[PDB]
Amino acid sequence: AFEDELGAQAPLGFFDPFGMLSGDCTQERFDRLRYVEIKHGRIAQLAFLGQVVTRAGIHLPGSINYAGDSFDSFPNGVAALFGPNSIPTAGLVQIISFIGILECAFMRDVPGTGNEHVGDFRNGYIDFGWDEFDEETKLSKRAIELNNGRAAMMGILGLMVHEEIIPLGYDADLPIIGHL
Amino acid sequence: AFEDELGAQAPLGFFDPFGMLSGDCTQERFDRLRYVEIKHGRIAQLAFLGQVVTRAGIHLPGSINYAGDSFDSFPNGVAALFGPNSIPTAGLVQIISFIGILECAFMRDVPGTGNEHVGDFRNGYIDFGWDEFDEETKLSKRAIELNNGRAAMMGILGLMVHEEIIPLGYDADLPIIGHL
Amino acid sequence: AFEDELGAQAPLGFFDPFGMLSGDCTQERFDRLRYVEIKHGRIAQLAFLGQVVTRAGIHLPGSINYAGDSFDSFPNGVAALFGPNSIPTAGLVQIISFIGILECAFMRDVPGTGNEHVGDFRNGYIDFGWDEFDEETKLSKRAIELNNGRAAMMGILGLMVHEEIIPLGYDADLPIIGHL
Ligand code: CLA
Ligand code: CLA
Ligand code: CLA
Ligand SMILES: CC(=O)O[C@H]1CC(C)(C)C(=C=C/C(C)=C/C=C/C(C)=C/C=C/C=C(C)/C=C/C=C(\C)C(=O)C[C@@]23O[C@]2(C)C[C@@H](O)CC3(C)C)[C@](C)(O)C1
Ligand SMILES: CC(=O)O[C@H]1CC(C)(C)C(=C=C/C(C)=C/C=C/C(C)=C/C=C/C=C(C)/C=C/C=C(\C)C(=O)C[C@@]23O[C@]2(C)C[C@@H](O)CC3(C)C)[C@](C)(O)C1
Ligand SMILES: CC(=O)O[C@H]1CC(C)(C)C(=C=C/C(C)=C/C=C/C(C)=C/C=C/C=C(C)/C=C/C=C(\C)C(=O)C[C@@]23O[C@]2(C)C[C@@H](O)CC3(C)C)[C@](C)(O)C1
Ligand code: KC2
Ligand code: KC2
Ligand code: KC2
Repeated sequence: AFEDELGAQAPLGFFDPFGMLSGDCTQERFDRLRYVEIKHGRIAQLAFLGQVVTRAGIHLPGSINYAGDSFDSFPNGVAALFGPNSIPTAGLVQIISFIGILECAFMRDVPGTGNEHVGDFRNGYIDFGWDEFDEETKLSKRAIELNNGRAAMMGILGLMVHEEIIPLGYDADLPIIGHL
Repeated sequence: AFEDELGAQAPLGFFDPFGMLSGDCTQERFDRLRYVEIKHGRIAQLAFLGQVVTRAGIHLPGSINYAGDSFDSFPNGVAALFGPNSIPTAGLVQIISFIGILECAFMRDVPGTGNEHVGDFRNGYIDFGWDEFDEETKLSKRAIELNNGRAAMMGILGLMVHEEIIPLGYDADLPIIGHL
Repeated sequence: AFEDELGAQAPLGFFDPFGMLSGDCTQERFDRLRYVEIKHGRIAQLAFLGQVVTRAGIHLPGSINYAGDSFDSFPNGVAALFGPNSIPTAGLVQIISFIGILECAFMRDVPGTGNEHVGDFRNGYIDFGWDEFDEETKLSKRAIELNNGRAAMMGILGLMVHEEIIPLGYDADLPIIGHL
C-alpha cells in the first residue's frame, strides 16, 4: 500500500526490513513513521553541517562566557557538550530550552493552516516559493530532503561513534575528514 | 475557538503565548491541556499548603519511625524528601506508592459516571453539593480553582528554587515568609 | 461488561480491585490491559523457566566469551545480568537488542493478517494447529496461558526479591527450591 510513497526509490525500491508497514498498515502509522524519519533527518543534517563547520576551523567570533572563554577554544564533537572541557552547563541547558521552545511553539504542524504533507511546518507563515515548483519538482525536493536526511543520520552516527572510540584505541584515518 | 473557555479572564484575556490552541485545535487537545493544568494546580496547591503548614512550626505529633525519629525534627522543603537528613527512603517510597494507587484507582475520570467537565473526578460518588450552585457560581468556583492552581504552581516553584539556591549563597529575604 | 471475559475464573470470579474496568470502560482499554497482562505473563513464564533451568545446574556447553569465560561459571539470578560477576555488558546489550528486534518486527499483531484475539501474534505465519481445537478448548488454552502467566509474574517477582534480600540478611529456606 505504501510501496509507492515518498522515499521508496532506486536502487533498493521499497525497503521495509523490519516490516513496520507490513499487513494492512494504517495511513496514521505511516504518517507517524515518516514524521519521525523527516525530523531525525533534518536534525542530523543540521548536526553534520555543524560538525563540518566547527571541525574545519570556523568558530563564532567572541566569547561564550563573561569569564572570557573563547568560542574557538572548546573541543569539537561530543566533547563540546558532554565532557570536562565542554561548553558551560548553562549554555547546554539554554540550548535545550530553546530547542524545546521550538518544539512546542514553532517547529510543529498547526492543524487547519494549509500544510500539504507530513513534515510540512510551513503553516502558511514562512513560504519561500513552494507553489512555484510543479508537482514533479515538489516530489523531487521532498525526496532529496528525505534521502539527505537519512545520509546525515548515518553520517552523524558515524562521526559520534568515531569520536567516542578514539580514547579506546580505535583511531581511524577516515577518508576526506581525516583523524577526528 | 477556545478564547471563551474557562481560564481566559481578566486582565490578560485569552493568553496563549506558545500557540498551543492556535489553528484548528481539536477539543481533545484542549481537554488534555486543561486536565494537565488542573492536575498540576491541585498538586501545587496541596504542596504550597504543606510548605506553609510545615514551615510555620506545625508538625504531626509523634515519631515517623520505630527508631524514634520525631516528625518535628526533619527539615522543611526539598531537604525533607531528598537529602542527608530527609525522611526515610521507605517513607518516601510508600508515599509515592500511595499516590500511584490514587492515580490508578481514585483520582481519575471514570467514563459513564456523570462527570460534567474536565477535572471533575466526582464520579457520582463523593459530592458535597455541587448541584446546589447555579451555573454562574459553578463557573466562578471552577475559575477560582484553576487560577489558585496556577498561582500555587508558580509559588511552589519559587519556594523550591529559593530553598535550593540558599546553599549557593543566594539567600533572599523573601516577603512575608522570610528566610527559608 | 467485562465480567465474563477471559481471566475471570473461580474462586475469585471477576477480580478488579483498582476499578480499572469500572464504569463504561471501552473495549480498547480492556484490550490494552489484556495485551499488557499477556505480554507480562509470557515474559515471566520464560524468565521463571530460564531461572529454574539455570539454578538446576543446567548450563549451555561452551564459553560465552572468546576469553574463555564458561557458561557454568556465572551466578544465577540478577547477579548474572547486573553485578560484578555478571555476563559481559556486550552480551547484555546484544540480548536487549535482540529483544528489541523481536518487539519491533516479530512479536507484534500485524493488522489484517487473521489474528483472532488480543495476544495472538500468529499473523497467519506460524501455526501449530490452532484451528484443530474447538471453541471451548481454545478458551481453555488461552485461560491456561493467562493464569500461568500471572503465576509466573508472582514467581519471578518472588525469585528476584528473595535473591536481592539475601545480602541484607533475609535468607529464606524457600520450599522446593531451597536457598537461593
Ligand atoms: C544539531 C545542530 C547543532 C548543534 C547541537 C550545535 C551545537 C553547538 N554549536 Mg553549532 N552549528 C550548527 C548546528 C548545530 N550546532 C550548524 C548547522 C552550523 C552552521 C551554521 C553551526 C555552526 C557553528 C559555529 C560556527 C559555532 C558553533 C558552536 C556550537 C557550540 C556552542 C553553541 C553555539 O554557539 O551554537 C551556535 C549555533 C549556530 C551558529 C547555528 C545554529 C543553527 C541552528 C541549528 C538552527 C536550527 C533551528 C532554526 C532556527 C530553524 C529555522 C527555521 C526557519 C524556517 C527559520 C555547540 C556545541 C560554536 C562552538 O564551537 O563553540 C563551542 C561555534 O563557534 N556552531
Ligand atoms: C504535595 C503534597 C504534600 C506532600 C508531598 C507532603 C509531604 C510531606 N509532609 Mg505534608 N502536608 C500537605 C501536603 C503535602 N505534604 C498538606 C496539604 C498539609 C496540610 C494538612 C500537610 C501537613 C503536614 C504536617 C502537619 C506534617 C507534614 C509532613 C510531611 C512529610 C512527611 C510525610 C507525612 O507525614 O505526610 C503527612 C501528610 C499530611 C498530614 C497531609 C497530606 C494530605 C494529602 C496532601 C492529601 C491529598 C490526597 C487526598 C487523599 C485527596 C482527598 C480527596 C477527597 C475527595 C477524599 C513529607 C515531606 C510531616 C513532616 O514534616 O515530617 C517530616 C508533618 O509533621 N505535612
Ligand atoms: C526472560 C527470559 C530469559 C532471559 C532474560 C535469560 C537470560 C540468560 N540466560 Mg536463559 N533461559 C531462558 C530464558 C531467559 N534467559 C529459558 C526459557 C531457558 C530454557 C530453555 C533458558 C536456558 C538457559 C541456559 C541453559 C543458559 C541460560 C543462560 C542465560 C544467561 C546468558 C545468556 C544466554 O546464553 O541465553 C541463552 C538463552 C537460551 C538458551 C534460551 C532463551 C530462549 C528465549 C527465552 C526465547 C524467547 C523468544 C523466542 C524466540 C520466541 C519464539 C517464538 C516462536 C513462535 C518462534 C542470561 C542471564 C546461560 C547462563 O547462565 O550463562 C551465563 C545458560 O547456560 N539460559
Ligand atoms: C534564513 C534562515 O534563517 O533560514 C532558512 C535557510 C534555508 C537555506 C532556506 C534553509 C535551508 C536549508 C538547509 C539548511 C539545508 C541543509 C541541508 C544539509 C545540511 C544537507 C546535508 C546534510 C548532511 C549529510 C547529507 C551528511 C551525510 C553524511 C554521510 C553520507 C556520511 O556517512 C559521512 C562521513 O563523515 C563520515 C562519518 C566519515 C568520513 O568518511 C567522512 C564522510 C563525510 C564521508 C532553512 C532550513 O529553511 C532555514
Ligand atoms: C474531608 C476530606 O478529607 O477532604 C476534602 C476537604 C475539602 C475542604 C472539601 C477539600 C478541599 C479543598 C481544598 C483542599 C482547597 C485548597 C486550596 C488551596 C491549598 C489553595 C491555595 C493554594 C496555594 C496558592 C494559591 C499559592 C500561591 C503562591 C503564590 C501566589 C506565590 O507565588 C508565593 C510566595 O511564597 C513565595 C514563593 C515567596 C514569598 O513572597 C511568599 C509568597 C507566599 C508570596 C477537598 C479537596 O475536597 C478534600
Ligand atoms: C520450536 C520453537 O522454537 O518454539 C516454540 C516451542 C513451543 C513449545 C511450541 C512454545 C511454547 C510454549 C511454552 C514455552 C510454554 C511455557 C510455559 C511455561 C514456562 C509455564 C510456566 C511458567 C512459570 C510459572 C507458572 C511460575 C510459577 C511460579 C509460582 C506459582 C511461584 O510463585 C513460585 C515459587 O518459586 C517461588 C518464588 C518460591 C518457592 O516456593 C518456589 C516456587 C516455585 C513455589 C512456543 C512459545 O510457541 C515456542
Ligand atoms: C540557545 C539559544 C540561546 C538563547 C535564545 C539565549 C537567550 C539569552 C537571553 C535572552 C534574551 C539572555 C538574557 C541570555 C543571557 C545569557 N546567555 Mg544565552 N541564550 C542562548 C544560548 C546561550 C549559550 C550557549 C550561552 C549563553 C550564555 C549566556 C550568558 C552568560 C552567562 C555568564 O557568563 O555567566 C548570559 C548572561 C552563556 C552561559 O551560559 O554562560 C555560562 C553560554 O554559554 N546563552 N541568553
Ligand atoms: C503514604 C501513606 C502511607 C500509607 C497508606 C501507609 C500504610 C502502611 C501500612 C498499611 C496498613 C503499614 C502496615 C505501614 C507500616 C509502616 N509504615 Mg506506612 N504508610 C504510609 C506512609 C508512611 C511513611 C511516610 C512512613 C511509614 C512508615 C511505616 C513503618 C515504619 C517502619 C520502620 O520504622 O521500620 C511501618 C511499619 C515509616 C517508615 O518508612 O520507616 C522506615 C515512615 O517514614 N509509612 N504503613
Ligand atoms: C541475544 C542474541 C544474540 C544474537 C542475535 C547475537 C548475534 C551475533 C552476531 C550476528 C550474527 C555476531 C557476529 C555475534 C558475535 C559475537 N557475539 Mg553475539 N549474539 C547474541 C547474544 C550474545 C551474547 C549473550 C554474547 C555474545 C557475544 C558475542 C561475541 C563475543 C565477543 C568477544 O568475545 O569479545 C561475538 C564475536 C559474547 C560477548 O559479548 O562477549 C563480550 C556474549 O556474551 N552474543 N553475535
